[PDB]
Amino acid sequence: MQMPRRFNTYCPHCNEHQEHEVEKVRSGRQTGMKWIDRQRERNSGIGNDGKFSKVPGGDKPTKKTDLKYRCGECGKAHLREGWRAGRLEFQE
Amino acid sequence: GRRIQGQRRGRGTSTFRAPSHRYKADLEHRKVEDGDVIAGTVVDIEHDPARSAPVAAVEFEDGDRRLILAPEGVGVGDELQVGVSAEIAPGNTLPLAEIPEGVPVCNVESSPGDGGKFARASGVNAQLLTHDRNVAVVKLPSGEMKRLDPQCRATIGVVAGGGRTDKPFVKAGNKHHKMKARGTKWPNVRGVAMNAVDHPFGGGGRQHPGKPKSISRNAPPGRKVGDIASKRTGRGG
Amino acid sequence: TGAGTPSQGKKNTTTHTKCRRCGEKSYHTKKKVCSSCGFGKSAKRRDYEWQSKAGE
Amino acid sequence: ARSAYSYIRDAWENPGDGQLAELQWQRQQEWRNEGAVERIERPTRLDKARSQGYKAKQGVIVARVSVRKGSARKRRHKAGRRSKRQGVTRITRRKDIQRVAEERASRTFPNLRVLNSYSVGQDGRQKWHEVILIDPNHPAIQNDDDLSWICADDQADRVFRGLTGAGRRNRGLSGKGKGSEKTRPSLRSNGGKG
RNA sequence: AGCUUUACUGCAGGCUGUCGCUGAGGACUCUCACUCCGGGAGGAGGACACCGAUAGCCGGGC
RNA sequence: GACUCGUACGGUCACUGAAUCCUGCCCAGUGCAGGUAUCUGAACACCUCGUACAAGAGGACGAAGGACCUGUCAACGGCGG
RNA sequence: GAAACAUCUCAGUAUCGGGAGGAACAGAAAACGCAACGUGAUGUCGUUAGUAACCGCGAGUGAACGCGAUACAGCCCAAAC
Ligand SMILES: [Cl-]
Ligand SMILES: [Cl-]
Ligand SMILES: [Cl-]
Ligand SMILES: [Cl-]
Ligand SMILES: [K+]
Ligand SMILES: [Mg+2]
Ligand SMILES: [Mg+2]
Ligand SMILES: [Mg+2]
Ligand SMILES: [Mg+2]
Ligand SMILES: [Mg+2]
Ligand SMILES: [Mg+2]
Ligand SMILES: [Mg+2]
Ligand SMILES: [Mg+2]
Ligand SMILES: [Mg+2]
Ligand SMILES: [Mg+2]
Ligand SMILES: [Mg+2]
Ligand SMILES: [Mg+2]
Ligand SMILES: [Mg+2]
Ligand SMILES: [Mg+2]
Ligand SMILES: [Mg+2]
Ligand SMILES: [Mg+2]
Ligand SMILES: [Mg+2]
Ligand SMILES: [Mg+2]
Ligand SMILES: [Mg+2]
Ligand code: NA
Ligand code: NA
Ligand code: NA
Ligand code: NA
Ligand code: NA
Ligand code: NA
Ligand code: NA
Ligand code: NA
Ligand code: NA
Ligand code: NA
Ligand code: NA
Repeated sequence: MQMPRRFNTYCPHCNEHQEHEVEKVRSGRQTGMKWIDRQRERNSGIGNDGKFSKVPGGDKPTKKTDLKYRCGECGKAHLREGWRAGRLEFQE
Repeated sequence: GRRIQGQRRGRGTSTFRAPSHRYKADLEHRKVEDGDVIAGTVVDIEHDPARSAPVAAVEFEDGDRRLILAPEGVGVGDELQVGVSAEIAPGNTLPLAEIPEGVPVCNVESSPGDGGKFARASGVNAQLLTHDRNVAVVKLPSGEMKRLDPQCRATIGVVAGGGRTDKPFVKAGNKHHKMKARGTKWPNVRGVAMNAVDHPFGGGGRQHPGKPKSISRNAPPGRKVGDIASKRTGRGG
Repeated sequence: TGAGTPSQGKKNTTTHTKCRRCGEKSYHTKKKVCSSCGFGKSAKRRDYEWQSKAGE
Repeated sequence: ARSAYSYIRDAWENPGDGQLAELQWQRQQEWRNEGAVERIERPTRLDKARSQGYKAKQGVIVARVSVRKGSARKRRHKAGRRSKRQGVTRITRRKDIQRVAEERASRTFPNLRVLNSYSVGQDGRQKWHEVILIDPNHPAIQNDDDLSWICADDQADRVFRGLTGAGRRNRGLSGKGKGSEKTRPSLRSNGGKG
């Protein structure tokens, strides 16, 4: 479906309707310093490594909407539920 | 499965060993401080069980009695010589350096003093080609050009018993008897005729290899069978 | 040839014999080792924990 | 002022630089051609020896023991083993090479008891340790107020029971507080969890 | 349970880089460790190889 | 340590299975092997960022191997609509 | 066992190798860390507690400091001279 790059709507922060801008959440890079990263190194040795020996799952036929709503005045973004959509394009 | 035959071999049990206790003499060149003054007389010509070829008994000036890798034409009475100054005739042993190029040689040393390594089977012979203050080029019986120290000693002539391979064994019984004098398990069963458990080629409803016969060099023993690291197979092309 | 009764006939070889060290007829006169006490193999006496129940 | 010893010790703080370095590059050549256990008249590292209990006296012996380097020389499994126990290569022994040397030496001298040991270098494939042993039966020692303790019956085979210095350290008994819950008073008493 | 394989996961083994042993003056010389031949004298080789450690690949041989 | 008191007229690994007349075509896939501009290719050391250090992120170089190319069927096998 | 199974669990158990004693081992802090103006070698018992901690964060696994007791004990070299 098509979707407006910008539009009016409720900003949970300002607590009043304002022009938000919609962006697609870009994957944040990892530091490899989280506990899970440590436990991987720690708990991996000879033979099968248990949970650490598993591999990537699969894909759903369609993914849900992963968007960021940015307030046009305070610049503070907010998240919303997503909806299944084969393709999402922004208008303007 | 079970270790394949090639694996039982390594263990060195009876079945796979050579009846050493029945072998005559570890044929190796004599040693001479220097000078070359050494020489002995051929006393007899015997049959060497280990090589199915004749070997000559010799008594040296210093009363030393030993068997020698005999070239062709060496008869009793003959006088052989072993040293830097040894004459250039068949039977004599001397460093490649002193041997004239173009002369057929047998029982050549790899490293000077090792007592002989190359060319020692029935009728084979190496070939001295190039001389140098550094390297002596010998063309081994396999057709390969071997670069050797001109100090490596070797015997003049070709090994005795040549042509032994010309007559077929004709019957299993003749192989049997020969085989019994070597470190070899005989007869031979083809993998393809065994059970899957016993060999990578075993199994199936009919006899055939279950994979391509050409195995990788990096293959582990137990799986390395068939055509080992073949650069090619067949006769065509 | 049956592996049974008929193959019993050739059994006239002597192996295990009265042991000089423990007195048991376990000395293999061909091996020169006692299967019971270990005489011939071990200076110490042949003994294993599995000769009785674990908690005993 | 600095003692003579201090110089011997200061030299070994860096066995790869200076004279000691050249010394080693030489000695090993002969050590390599020696046996597994070679009794030696004088300790190579006098300061260290003296420091560990050594005394130029009767009943006090010294021997250099050679032990191979690396992980455990292990045989791969010949029966069912879950992936965790299928290891061979990375498995290592729980006794450090130095404790292995102390044992191999003591076995060479069935009448003596291990007092201590110290390292004397290593080449590319082996490590050498000099072990100080003591004759618990020589009166020269039964009367030594600084060593007669090693004569008591309960000090018999002390190395094979890990009562040695490197023994106790290797048993993880160094700390008297945190981290020694499973080690003191004994590994076997703690259910072999240390 | 035995057996198979491009089933899952691992383990040997082979190949290969790297670190240590290990030294003098991206290609090169040397000799002194180390290796090998030699009865020895000495010869070949040589900081490689072997061995220890690690990394990538192959890996139903298990 | 066996082979081996052995040395290519050797002995290892496989297939076929006396003699006689013969043994066509296929290298695409798989296997083995050789080559390789370029691509891909780990760890150590090295460069940048980060941290008074460190974890960590990135770069440069690039082995075997793979991509790609070639050889090979008395190599696995194939010889149709 | 985990209602399969690979980490985990059974378990540092079974079993194996080496060795001491009448008991062994431990032991006079590079401790503790109820953080203190505090405790004061070490075993062990009761408790702390199925707590903290671990774990396909599944099934399961699992201490310590302290406290109350038992018994009490503190010393010898290396080196300086
Ligand atoms: Cl989206
Ligand atoms: Cl033959
Ligand atoms: Cl002892
Ligand atoms: Cl307290
Ligand atoms: K299990
Ligand atoms: Mg693992
Ligand atoms: Mg021989
Ligand atoms: Mg033939
Ligand atoms: Mg035979
Ligand atoms: Mg056959
Ligand atoms: Mg059959
Ligand atoms: Mg198989
Ligand atoms: Mg057939
Ligand atoms: Mg067939
Ligand atoms: Mg039967
Ligand atoms: Mg106790
Ligand atoms: Mg089954
Ligand atoms: Mg040698
Ligand atoms: Mg299997
Ligand atoms: Mg047939
Ligand atoms: Mg279960
Ligand atoms: Mg479950
Ligand atoms: Mg547990
Ligand atoms: Mg604590
Ligand atoms: Na851990
Ligand atoms: Na088959
Ligand atoms: Na002893
Ligand atoms: Na532990
Ligand atoms: Na079965
Ligand atoms: Na093809
Ligand atoms: Na091909
Ligand atoms: Na179950
Ligand atoms: Na099951
Ligand atoms: Na787990
Ligand atoms: Na309190």
